[PDB]
Amino acid sequence: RHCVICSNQKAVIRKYELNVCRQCFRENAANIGFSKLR
Amino acid sequence: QRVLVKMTSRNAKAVENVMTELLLHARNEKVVLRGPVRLPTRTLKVTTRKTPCGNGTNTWDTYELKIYKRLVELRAPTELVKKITSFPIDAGVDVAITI
Amino acid sequence: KRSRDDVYRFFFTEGVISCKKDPLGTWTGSLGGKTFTVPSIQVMQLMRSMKSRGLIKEQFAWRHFYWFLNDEGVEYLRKYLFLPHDAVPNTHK
Amino acid sequence: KKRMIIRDGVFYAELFEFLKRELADDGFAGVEHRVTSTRTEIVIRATKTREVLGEKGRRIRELTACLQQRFHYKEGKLQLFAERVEVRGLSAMAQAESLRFKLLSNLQVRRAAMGIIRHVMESGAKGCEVTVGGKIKGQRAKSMTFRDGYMIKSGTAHKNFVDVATRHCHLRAGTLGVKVKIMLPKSMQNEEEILPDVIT
Amino acid sequence: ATPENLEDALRIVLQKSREVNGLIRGLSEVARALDRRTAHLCVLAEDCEDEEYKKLITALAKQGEVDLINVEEREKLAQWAGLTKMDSTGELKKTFKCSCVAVRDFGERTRALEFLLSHLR
Amino acid sequence: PIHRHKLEKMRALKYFKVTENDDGSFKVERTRDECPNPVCGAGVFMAQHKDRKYCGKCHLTYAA
RNA sequence: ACUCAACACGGGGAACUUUACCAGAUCCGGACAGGGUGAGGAUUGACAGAUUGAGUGUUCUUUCUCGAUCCCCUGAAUGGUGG
Repeated sequence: RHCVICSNQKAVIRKYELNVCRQCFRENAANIGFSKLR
Repeated sequence: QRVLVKMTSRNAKAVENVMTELLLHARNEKVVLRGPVRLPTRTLKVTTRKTPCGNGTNTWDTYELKIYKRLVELRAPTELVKKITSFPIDAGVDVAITI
Repeated sequence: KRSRDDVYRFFFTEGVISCKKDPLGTWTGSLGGKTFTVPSIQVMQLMRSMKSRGLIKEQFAWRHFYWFLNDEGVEYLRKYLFLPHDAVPNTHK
Repeated sequence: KKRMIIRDGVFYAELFEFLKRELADDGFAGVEHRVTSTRTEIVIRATKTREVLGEKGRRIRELTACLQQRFHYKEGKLQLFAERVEVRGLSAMAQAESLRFKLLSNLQVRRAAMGIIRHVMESGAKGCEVTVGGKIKGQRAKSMTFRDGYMIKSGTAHKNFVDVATRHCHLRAGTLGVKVKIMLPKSMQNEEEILPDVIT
Repeated sequence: ATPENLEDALRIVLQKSREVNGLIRGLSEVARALDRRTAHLCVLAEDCEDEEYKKLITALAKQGEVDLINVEEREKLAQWAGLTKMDSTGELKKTFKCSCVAVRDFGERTRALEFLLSHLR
Repeated sequence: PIHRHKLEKMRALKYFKVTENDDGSFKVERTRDECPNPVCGAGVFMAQHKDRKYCGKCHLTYAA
């Protein structure tokens, strides 16, 4: 497909649960409310 | 018919301030209150590669959300429901329903 | 192009301006309610031309552009229209 | 719902990023938002609330207007407020900004960091840390540590207490990194994992 | 009105029309436009020597009953309109010599003055 | 030293399409051939090419 | 990328897209006119004809549609999956 927070279209696009945050990796680009505890 | 209130939120201790506290106002005060126990809590689980390159040990993560759906039931308020749903303002993603 | 005419109006009585960066057209505005139809690329070009003259101030987040019109920018804009004004930002409030 | 929570995440992200870039060196802590039913308060945490507002009032309505024009919001469904955060010391991001300013002014790393440390540890903080990696030489990528009081990285509980900030400074020869932590003296879980007390 | 206030009140609406979008400029642009009568006044430079220019534009203006006024020169006309590019010595950098300027708009005291003429019709 | 496509064209009109129909005794008529049913009015005129005519702006099939 | 901390790894199950690379064409993004061309300009858009894989309107001829932004010379520039 294509991405909306980059225009790269490569370095892999997440479209799981209707979000993109893997053309800007979510570890760097957090505050989506996710956490790791386990 | 009978009006129900589902409150859906990411976080506990937002919904708590809604159900327990602000249902006291509707408890026998203007309508009758039938408490069940709230609906099953979904997880949204996502799996993200830590490494930004092909050299690591090919590591991954487990990220999880809680989805709290807090259901309590009433017996047919009409026009009174305006009060009920104006009570919480205390957090974002507090949404309420009327049948 | 006659396209650029519409965007010369779009600066005025809309305050801060906003655009998305795309190589393919799409209407930049929403708030103004003017409902000009222009490709985004053209809009961007004009925003940039008069950014280079120090008239406009640029700010940017993610992929989106938001262009604020400075005191200087306002002054220029009023003359280019002819139409004097009480300064675009401060009229709205 | 599933989608609600995600989209709320998106909104917060975009908002937070816009401000944290383009409005800076005001002692910006962050933002917080909540609904009041068909209106969203969106308070803006700053040490200096005057720049947030503007003395011509242009700033606050610019920032409202940018949000409106993006998301199709209108007045009376959207609002922006200011909030006075006392003690810039207890805000990671705020200290981070002031430190960044010192470094871009081309002042000494040591002297700069010592300012932050003095400020923080005066207000009664448990500890702080300033880890400035990057150039200071050439030819290294040298890392300098400054560590003060005490700080925990144990458990997952630490993350709640300790707020953190990472920022960049951009100088000749290239990037300089900056990081600030600061363990608060006041818990945000109201919990400690050490010292059993005896009430006498 | 005074003879001053004729050429002057002519000049002001020209100046205004230029700096807003109230003016039409250009040969084939004006002619075609007078036919649908966007213009509500015209000004016609007699110094333009072009064949059947000075003739026919009066006719076309009468045919649609758009007011027309005639002036001495296209140079004079151009710099009444206001156009003049300023070098540091105050000597003009470039001069357009403008013909074919038909004006849609009018101010109030020009409209008043225009009914003191009533030319062409 | 070849740049292939793109060059200066210098083309189109001079003072041609000078005015509408000349007048002041009777009307004498245009330079070219008429356009029936334009949508931009009859100030547009049609090509002479292959016994076909064509409107370069309203894009009609009409012939002579 | 190359003992381990290479080698169903670069969320990399890629055919046109993605694309670095190859076979060809195009754009202005070269913005910014401060030194020049307004009308009729190097132009915007255009049927046919031609151009060429591409009746595609880039181009060239024809003729039409033209804002004068596009266009001319320098400086300046921005963009990049280039090291």
